[PDB]
Amino acid sequence: IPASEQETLVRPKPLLLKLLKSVGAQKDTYTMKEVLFYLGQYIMTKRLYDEKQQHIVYCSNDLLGDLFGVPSFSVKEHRKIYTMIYRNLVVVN
Amino acid sequence: IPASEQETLVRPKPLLLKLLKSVGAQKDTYTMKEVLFYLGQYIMTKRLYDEKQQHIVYCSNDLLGDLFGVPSFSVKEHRKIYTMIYRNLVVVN
Ligand SMILES: C[C@@H](c1ccc(Cl)cc1)n1cnc(-c2ccccc2)c1-c1c(C(=O)Nc2cccnc2N2CCC(N3CCCOC3=O)CC2)[nH]c2cc(Cl)ccc12
Ligand SMILES: C[C@@H](c1ccc(Cl)cc1)n1cnc(-c2ccccc2)c1-c1c(C(=O)Nc2cccnc2N2CCC(N3CCCOC3=O)CC2)[nH]c2cc(Cl)ccc12
Repeated sequence: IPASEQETLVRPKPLLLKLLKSVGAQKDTYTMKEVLFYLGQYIMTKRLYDEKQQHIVYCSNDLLGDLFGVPSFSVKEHRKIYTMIYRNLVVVN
Repeated sequence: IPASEQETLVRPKPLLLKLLKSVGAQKDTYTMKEVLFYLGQYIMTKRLYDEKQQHIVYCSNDLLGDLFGVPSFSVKEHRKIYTMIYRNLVVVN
């Protein structure tokens, strides 16, 4: 399917869903951009980014660290982030 | 996104949508498989397939012929069919 005519939906696993809904999300399926929107909000509101180095997220004491399995990560490393998110998506076949 | 965790939706243009709804479809977005399900039904119910050569669809006197722009096509030629369907999908970006 041509990328222009195509809408792609993902279904977060229970823990990611609870996180997304904790910042105002209502539904069960999302585009990746929508998941990123809410994850961005979560990070901002819990002030997980380092004020001095605003590209590193420190999440070791937060549920995000559980979901992602790392104590911290760089927002500049997109593919790593997508990988971490994919681990929290329901296989729908 | 891993293909297993991914649901892809398309939005039929007005004429295809009217065709899909003419055979029981209710919604505005569909997976490709869902569009194919309803197109298959349309073809069966209007008996557009050739009883003697059941792989050729004759649609020149039908709205399907307008949508697809051909007087007939083979069901064995999948990529041609997908191409014809893509012309009837709303670009959603
Ligand atoms: C391109 C984007 C990103 C997308 C995809 C990927 Cl893979 C990576 C980055 N981005 C860039 N900086 C952050 C990001 C970075 C740090 C903390 C939070 C979000 C993000 C981000 C968003 C997001 O929706 N961003 C966004 C989208 C559109 C416009 N503007 C955006 N940003 C708002 C906060 C803004 N910001 C950052 C801290 C300093 O002040 C400030 O205004 C910096 C600009 N969502 C995320 C989810 C996670 Cl897990 C991690 C990072 C993000
Ligand atoms: C794999 C499939 C197809 C998919 C994708 C693509 Cl690209 C091409 C073929 N298929 C194969 N034969 C026809 C197809 C062929 C001719 C007429 C109508 C549908 C179709 C079909 C379906 C569909 O959903 N098929 C289907 C799906 C699942 C199980 N069984 C299925 N079929 C029911 C009618 C069945 N059949 C055909 C006539 C003789 O009696 C009979 O029982 C032959 C078996 N939808 C369509 C839409 C269009 Cl525009 C054109 C053809 C089809």
